[PDB]
Amino acid sequence: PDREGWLLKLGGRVKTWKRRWFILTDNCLYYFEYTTDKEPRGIIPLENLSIREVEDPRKPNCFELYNPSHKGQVIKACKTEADGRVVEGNHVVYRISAPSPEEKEEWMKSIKASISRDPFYD
Ligand SMILES: O=P(O)(O)O[C@@H]1[C@@H](OP(=O)(O)O)[C@H](OP(=O)(O)O)[C@H](O)[C@H](OP(=O)(O)O)[C@H]1OP(=O)(O)O
Repeated sequence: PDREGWLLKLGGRVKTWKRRWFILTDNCLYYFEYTTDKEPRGIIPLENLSIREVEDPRKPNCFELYNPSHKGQVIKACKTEADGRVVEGNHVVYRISAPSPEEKEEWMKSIKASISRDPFYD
């Protein structure tokens, strides 16, 4: 309460990938820069979002997080700036890459189960 591990994340404004430790708990995805950090770098509520496999030109074992009900809106999420101050995220989509084909399978299964497990999923 359900899965943890390293994954790569593509930046919002522009590109550049970053390695972050992710924690799937309470239908939310928390991420940190280092496993020893005391406070979250960000929080992404999973409710009302979907996940799809994608083919990135360079990074293998990828998938994306997006909002199927509001094309064009920024995904509601929290993140901390360099100075530590909290602000809203600016992602319309989140692209992620896993460490191995098996782990990608594991993460997509866990995320889908988490989302569908919600009483409001329908
Ligand atoms: O542009 P943003 O939408 O603010 O995304 C930002 C990125 O900004 P850019 O893509 O414009 O370079 C950051 O890149 P950098 O470390 O080079 O500043 C980083 O990639 C950060 O990642 P980090 O918060 O894990 O450090 C993202 O924040 P997110 O958490 O929202 O992805």
